[PDB]
Amino acid sequence: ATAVVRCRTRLARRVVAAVGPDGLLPAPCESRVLESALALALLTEERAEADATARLTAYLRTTLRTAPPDPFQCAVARAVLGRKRLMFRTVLAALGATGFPAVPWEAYDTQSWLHMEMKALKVLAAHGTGHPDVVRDEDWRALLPALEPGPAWECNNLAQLLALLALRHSPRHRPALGDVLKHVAGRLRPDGGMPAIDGMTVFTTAAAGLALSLLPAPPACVTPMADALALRRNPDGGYGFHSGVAQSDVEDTCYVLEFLRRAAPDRHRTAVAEAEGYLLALRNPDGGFPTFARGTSSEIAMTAAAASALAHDPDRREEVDEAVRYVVRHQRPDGTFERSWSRNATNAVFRAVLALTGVAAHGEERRSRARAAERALAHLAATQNGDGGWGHAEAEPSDPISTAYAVIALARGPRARPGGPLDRALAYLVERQHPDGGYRSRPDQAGPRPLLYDVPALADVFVLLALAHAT
Ligand SMILES: CC(C)=CCC/C(C)=C\CC/C(C)=C\COP(=O)(O)OP(=O)(O)O
Ligand SMILES: [Mg+2]
Ligand SMILES: [Mg+2]
Repeated sequence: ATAVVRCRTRLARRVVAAVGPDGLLPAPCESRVLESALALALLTEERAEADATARLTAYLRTTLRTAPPDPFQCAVARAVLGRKRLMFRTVLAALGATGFPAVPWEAYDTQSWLHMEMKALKVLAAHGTGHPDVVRDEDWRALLPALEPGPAWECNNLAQLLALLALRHSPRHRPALGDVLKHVAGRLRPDGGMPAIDGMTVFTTAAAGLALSLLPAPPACVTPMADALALRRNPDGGYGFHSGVAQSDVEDTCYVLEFLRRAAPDRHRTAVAEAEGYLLALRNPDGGFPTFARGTSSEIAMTAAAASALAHDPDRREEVDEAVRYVVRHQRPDGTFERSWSRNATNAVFRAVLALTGVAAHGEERRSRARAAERALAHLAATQNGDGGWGHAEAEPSDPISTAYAVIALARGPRARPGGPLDRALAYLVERQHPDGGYRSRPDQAGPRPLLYDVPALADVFVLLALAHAT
């Protein structure tokens, strides 16, 4: 057929091959400078795990020299080798690089993940400013999961590392420190670094399952993939980003729900209904959806994702319509929406356009939604790079993941024409395919925002999702 279909075919073979017999696509996270630096600081202060601290030191020096991250992580690394503003400043102050914020202690009180990180930073600031008496027993109590053996609580190495840097100041918690330092030291990757998270296999398996389910003839492996996801659902009916993550989130749950609706709607009928229930219980009064917890602010990409995921059930048409109306209201004067968990402009455009064009609509609302979708697709056309791709921002060089999101959106516009934006984007993706069938991309996932972390398995998965939508 076409060079695009040949590309799609080679990539689908690669993704299918990567799925294991347990139904999961492995999705390890690369080493990250922030967690590596905090681990070095911790092990160094405790005079522990000499072999690991030397590997961490060499990892940080190499990375700073060859592939330096953002300026904040660079400053963290240099400090150890030699609300977000509150958190990041307090991290640097704990490492001796700047002064502690002169804020009331209540400034630190607040994710269950963010809550633990901010309590740990509160303790570090109390001790660092010479006021250890300020720390209350409820502050220490929040940190107790960091003393449990095994992988980090919620697969979150930042939260455990900060908690342990705080807890090593408390005499009544130190008996438990030795054992957990051994398992922290045991997490180093082959390059000597500490990954941000244990992995992202639930998110990655769900997105890949969805992409495979959009192919003309989905592979047999979608069934064990669907099985592997459904048996990992949390009690509230939602999904976390990796095995062992108790805090469900809207983004993971929408990808799982979208996948199960296509590949296993009867086999996994109860998980499907529980995932819809999870989303509906989170819905905010304004018709939007938060990321984790009701009462926190609606977000555009989460609202669009939930609109599309719920649209399958005609019984939910009223909540879907209110979510799409929310998307229309929040479009910016230049046709864009607003980032978040992705650091590129194209992620929220792709979610918004799918919501604006999937939910069938007629009359005035059809015209309102069509105008919004056109402005967003026009923003993509206006910002497309000369090589046919998109970057993280309008003046950034193209990358396959940012381009994949734009392709998914453009596949909802008018048909590709020779030399048009969608045609040129697909040619860009065809040209970036590696001999082994895969894609390498700058990562787009952030957390804590805006700090990037790198799960390389996602590049293949999102490019396949784009090619499955566009063909
Ligand atoms: C599934 C995925 C694509 C959605 C992104 C959110 C997801 C559930 C994981 C984020 C990664 C996290 C473990 C690192 C800290 O992020 P953080 O949540 O603490 O970041 P924040 O402080 O800015 O809120
Ligand atoms: Mg956080
Ligand atoms: Mg975190």
